[PDB]
Amino acid sequence: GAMAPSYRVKRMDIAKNDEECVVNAANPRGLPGDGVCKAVYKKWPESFKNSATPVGTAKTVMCGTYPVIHAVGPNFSNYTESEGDRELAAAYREVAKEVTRLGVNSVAIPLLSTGVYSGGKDRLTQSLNHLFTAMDSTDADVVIYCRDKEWEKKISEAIQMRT
Ligand SMILES: [Cl-]
Ligand SMILES: [Cl-]
Ligand SMILES: [Cl-]
Repeated sequence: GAMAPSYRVKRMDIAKNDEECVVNAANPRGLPGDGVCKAVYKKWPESFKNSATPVGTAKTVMCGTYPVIHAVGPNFSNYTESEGDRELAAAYREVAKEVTRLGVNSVAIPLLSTGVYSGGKDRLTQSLNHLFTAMDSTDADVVIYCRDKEWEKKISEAIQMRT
């Protein structure tokens, strides 16, 4: 575990993270996809061997010795708000299990279902709170990666609120 487990946020490409493992915002079919998923595919293409997994689950594939945790959030274009919320919560609980099993002291994580899977809605608070519910009982240093300057401020404020 980390000596004093923390949350941090950085506004940069998760493919250039400084953590002991990465969470991919994956699609269920293990396809190269777009956004975070395409950057992850470019950086760790070996990690996409048998990475396909259902919505609401996470599957880890090693790139050399570096673990890539493929976490499949719901596409809110297809799910009801209620079912989508349940699957989004589940994907993050499966991430917490994998981070614990791997014995890492740190993990880089994007906000699941906040991009092309958002169904056109702002889900920063919804996705971040599900992230907190899952990861609060783990002792890894969590580093959240985002690309928008306003999101970086909003994520930083939500972290500091609990401190
Ligand atoms: Cl960058
Ligand atoms: Cl997304
Ligand atoms: Cl963002």
